[PDB]
Amino acid sequence: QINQVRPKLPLLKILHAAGAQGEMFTVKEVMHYLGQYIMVKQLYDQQEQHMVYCGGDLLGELLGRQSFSVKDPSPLYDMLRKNLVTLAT
Ligand SMILES: COc1ccc(C2=N[C@@H](c3cc(Br)ccc3F)[C@@H](c3ccc(Cl)cc3)N2C(=O)N2CCNC(=O)C2)c(OC(C)C)c1
Repeated sequence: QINQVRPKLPLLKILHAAGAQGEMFTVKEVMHYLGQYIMVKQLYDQQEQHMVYCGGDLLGELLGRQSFSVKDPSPLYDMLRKNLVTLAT
C-alpha cells in the first residue's frame, strides 16, 4: 500500500497527467507513472527505445534535459533529488 513521499508541484502535475491524483506516490510509483507518461505522450524513439526524446515537453523542461538514456538517467535523478524529498531505490 501507499508509503511516505513528498514531490514538487510541476512534477506532481506529470503524475496526475500520467493517470494519478493527490501528491502521495513513492519513487517506485513515480518512475512507473513517468514510464506511462513517456509512452502516453510519445516522448521516445521507436528504434532507440532505451533513449527518451521529450524535445520540449513540460517533463523535459522541468528535468532540464530534452533527451536522456534509460541506462544513463543522470539528469533524471538530478531533477528527482531536487524535486522530491530524496526518495531512492
Ligand atoms: C531497452 O530499453 C528500455 C529498457 C527499460 C525501460 C523501462 N524501464 C523502467 C524503469 C527504468 C528506470 Br531507470 C527506473 C525505473 C523503471 F521502472 C521504465 C521507465 C520508467 C521511467 C523512465 Cl523516465 C524510464 C524508464 N521503462 C518503461 O517504461 N518501459 C519498459 C517496458 N516496456 C515499455 O514499453 C516501457 C524502457 O523504457 C523506455 C521505453 C521509456 C526502455
